[PDB]
Amino acid sequence: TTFDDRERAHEAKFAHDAELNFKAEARRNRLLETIRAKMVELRATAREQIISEI
Amino acid sequence: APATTFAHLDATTVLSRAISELGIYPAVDPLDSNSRILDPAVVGEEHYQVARDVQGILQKYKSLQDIIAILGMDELSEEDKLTVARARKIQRFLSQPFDVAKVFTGSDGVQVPLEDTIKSFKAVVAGEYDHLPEAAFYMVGGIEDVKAKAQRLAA
Amino acid sequence: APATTFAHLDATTVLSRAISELGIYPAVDPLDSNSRILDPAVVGEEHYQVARDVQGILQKYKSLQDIIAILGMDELSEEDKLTVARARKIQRFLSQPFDVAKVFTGSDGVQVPLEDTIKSFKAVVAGEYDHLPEAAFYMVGGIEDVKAKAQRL
Amino acid sequence: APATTFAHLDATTVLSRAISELGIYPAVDPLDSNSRILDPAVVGEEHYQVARDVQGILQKYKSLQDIIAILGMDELSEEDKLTVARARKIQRFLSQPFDVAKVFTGSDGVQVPLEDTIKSFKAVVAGEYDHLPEAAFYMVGGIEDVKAKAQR
Amino acid sequence: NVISITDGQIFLETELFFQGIRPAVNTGLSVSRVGSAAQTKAMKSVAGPVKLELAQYREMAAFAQFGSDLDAATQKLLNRGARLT
Amino acid sequence: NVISITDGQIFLETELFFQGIRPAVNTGLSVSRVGSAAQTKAMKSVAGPVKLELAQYREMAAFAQFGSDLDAATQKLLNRGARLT
Amino acid sequence: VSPERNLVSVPVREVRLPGADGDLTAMPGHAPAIVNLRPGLVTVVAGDGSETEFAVTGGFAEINNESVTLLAERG
Amino acid sequence: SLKDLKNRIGSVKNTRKITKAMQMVAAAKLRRAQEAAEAARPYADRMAAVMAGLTAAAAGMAPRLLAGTGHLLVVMTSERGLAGGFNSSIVKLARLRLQELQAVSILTVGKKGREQLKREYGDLFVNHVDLSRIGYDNARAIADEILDRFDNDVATLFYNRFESVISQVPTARQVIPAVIEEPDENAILNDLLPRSVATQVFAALLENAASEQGARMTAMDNATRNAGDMIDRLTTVYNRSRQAAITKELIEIISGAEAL
Repeated sequence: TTFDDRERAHEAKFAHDAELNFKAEARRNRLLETIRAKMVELRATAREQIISEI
Repeated sequence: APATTFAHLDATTVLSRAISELGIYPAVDPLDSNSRILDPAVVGEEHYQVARDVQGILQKYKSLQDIIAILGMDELSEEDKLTVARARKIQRFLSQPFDVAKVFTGSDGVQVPLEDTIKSFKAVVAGEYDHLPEAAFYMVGGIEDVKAKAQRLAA
Repeated sequence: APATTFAHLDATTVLSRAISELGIYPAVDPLDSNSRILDPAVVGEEHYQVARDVQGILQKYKSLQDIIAILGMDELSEEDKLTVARARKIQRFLSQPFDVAKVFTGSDGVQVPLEDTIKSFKAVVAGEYDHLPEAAFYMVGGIEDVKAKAQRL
Repeated sequence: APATTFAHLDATTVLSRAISELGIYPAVDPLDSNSRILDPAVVGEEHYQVARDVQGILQKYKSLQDIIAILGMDELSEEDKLTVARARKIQRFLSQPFDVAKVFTGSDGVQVPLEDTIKSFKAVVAGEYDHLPEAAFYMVGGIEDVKAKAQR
Repeated sequence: NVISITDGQIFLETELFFQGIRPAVNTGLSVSRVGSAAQTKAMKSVAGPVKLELAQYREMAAFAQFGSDLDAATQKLLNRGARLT
Repeated sequence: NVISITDGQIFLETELFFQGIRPAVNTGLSVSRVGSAAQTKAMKSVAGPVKLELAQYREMAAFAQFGSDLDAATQKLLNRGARLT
Repeated sequence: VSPERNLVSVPVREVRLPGADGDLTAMPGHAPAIVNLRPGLVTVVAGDGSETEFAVTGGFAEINNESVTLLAERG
Repeated sequence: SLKDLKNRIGSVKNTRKITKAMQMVAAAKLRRAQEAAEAARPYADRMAAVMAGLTAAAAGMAPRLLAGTGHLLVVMTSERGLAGGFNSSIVKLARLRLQELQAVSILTVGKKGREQLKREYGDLFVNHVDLSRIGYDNARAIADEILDRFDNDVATLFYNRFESVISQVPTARQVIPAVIEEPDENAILNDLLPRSVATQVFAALLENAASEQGARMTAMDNATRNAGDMIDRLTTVYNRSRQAAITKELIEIISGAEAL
């Protein structure tokens, strides 16, 4: 392209956020009215957990 | 020299620096390699259609690359970006640990049987792995290894 | 002809048509000009460090210019906006009125001592004049002339 | 090759599909085609002024193409809206039936004398025919032929 | 011609040289065709993954220049890449 | 030399081919100066319209990978074009 | 009207809406009034007697000389 | 090398087709954003009418906290860029007003805002990244959370007002406590004040979205023209190199032949 830099930086980023959200799924799975509840409760929880490694 | 050589071949495997640069080995260009036996009458419509499907989703990504280079991915539709994700998986599932390359990768070579190749690539183009991460597809053998890598990536 | 001349030189000052057309004289390409004397053991670490820093920011600006040509400056990171600002001020501070060019410019020529050059450029790189307007740096001698000009405005 | 050729050309005639696909024959591009002798000291101030006017109005119409495409014609200012009607009429009055094409059109060709052309367009630019429909200027000779086609 | 003879190349770019990377080696475009076989066990034990890591880092670094919010994982990679560089 | 000698040209493209457009003919550039005079009445009745409708589709195909706030008309051009393709 | 659009915009004979204190039936010429309403059904007697009922999440009812305007919340 | 210029022209040519189209899409979305704003305008006018009536007869002292307490900065920005100085201008107004007044708490609405403010010095209590032109329901959430922070000292809201498709004026509005237009009275005022704040935020959102797509309209316009300008200069250099390649290849062929 012309913006070959932005091009790659973008693909790499949105691939990271894809993979990172799969990791967040694995977090919420590792944590599991009530089925629906927990799936929300630990969507949000697992997302904070991931943004926090030590 | 190379230009006059294409005409003497039954199968051309074209290697690209742009692909090598990505860590994709072997650095084969899937949109510039051909074979005169790639015909449904010779290899069966299963082999033909999967190969053709792989090439189609990759050319579609390639046409998409210019757009995302400006707008990023957020501006794409759910379908437009579903092809982006599979395309990049398929591109990664084309890479392979060579036995001869152990001195470079530090990993054991792999050999994938034809039937297993067709099956595996068919499933990804069909969407049967849209939930697995990209990295699971990189430098493996058959599609079982992708699933198993994803498992070993969980923990 | 020119390509073979480089091999015979200890210092090279490469003039640029693109720079001259921007009004920056002398039209010296700061990133294509080299010296076998620019070594910390020869010029000192302060001199040495300030030069590498100036070239660093100019090269960063250069790498951006392509992206600025279409989309413009508003698409740069709040950080690259800053390097752009200092870079553009540095581009102009490299410009200088010559005595021998008075005949066309109408500006009295100036000679800046090396010690005054290093310091001036260090301050700009460190951000001590981010509050001064670009135009203040264009076609002056030492940094004191920059501030004075910034006052005339 | 073209660089050497251009040193000898006094004018150009640009024929385009775009114009042909709008039915304006001949398919001459009115802004891309040019002539060295389009100068007041040569063809006179009257010819020059009228020509330059037609060019401008066709340019202003080409500039409004954007605002009209994406929003609608019911957005342009009264001045602009009028320059669109005169311009389109102008574009039609540049059309002309040819004798050579009598076998394909069934219509008689026409030879418009220079003075007639300069004046006819001057009136359209002037706006002295804003009370007529576009189709009155399409595929005719002199301005008179517009007035007539209208009555029928 | 000469690249097509040798067992690798060390490619130096003026861009890197001037932005502070000295020696100005472009890691992606330089290659050794002998590899770890030319390194001691020691060097192999530390340097095996440094080339890859720095390549990932350069990609992510360009991505972060979009100012967007970064999780702790990205920030640590950026931090570590800048220091290795 | 050969382009100028001939009466028209069928241009093929790799991009078209691997996208699934096979035969990989660029309808936009390819031409036949003989054109309409070389085809049967039947084909003449539809060919010209198909040529025009695909032409319209190609110029706006930039919206196929966008769309959003499109209206009925432009949406119909997209739908027919993708299908005629 | 709600935050997004006009829900009712036409002639009506009367409206019935549950106020904060009690039921309210607004006929033509009712004296000027402002009252919050409770979530529940609003009964609208349109034009020539045709009745229509709609469940509202609540809001504010403003009455004046001729027109009555219900400013309905979405929740 | 011509190899690079071939592709560089290709890239700029394609990219120009995107910027050209995005002008046309931004133009379409500004219409629809203005249409929905022509409903929000009378809706908020009626609320303003009732609010100005209640405040006329609002006992004194002691009134209610939401009409007079006795700094929180809310900043509305886009999520995606390519909107010229839309986000820059608004963030400059936030930076300015903060520098004059305090010598704070920030509520960052939209990524571009949070990005810029965090990198500077994110005093960020709450953040929002709202997915879908979103409706009133998402402006209630931000109104309730911001009221939830005023309950338990002053909230102000920065957004880009329309002037024209070219000009979009950044401004600040005070949201809490509220300011006068210049069955009970007190009971209805207890529900209308939080519900009015809510609608102001929603009005500011719609205005700010249409200001975004005006700014994008003129930003992508400029990008298209700049691309055409680059395409000309690149083509002129491509043709120089094309002619030079033919000239020089020939000389080599002919120089070798004449040596025999």
